[PDB]
Amino acid sequence: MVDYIVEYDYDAVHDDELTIRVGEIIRNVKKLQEEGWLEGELNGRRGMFPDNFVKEIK
Amino acid sequence: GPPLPRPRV
Repeated sequence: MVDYIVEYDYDAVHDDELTIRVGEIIRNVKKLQEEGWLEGELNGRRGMFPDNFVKEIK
Repeated sequence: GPPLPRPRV
């Protein structure tokens, strides 16, 4: 469930991270071993992104 | 506070 919304942009540094822009919706967000990051789907891709750059949806 | 990404691993 929990799809989140971007509030601050970010540019994927690491191969596995996403590039996100404010206002966008990330789907199927899942928590990971790593602290402070979340896994999601965007523009047909899954990647990690900072849990402190968005907000849950509900 | 313009967010900062917590470093990895």
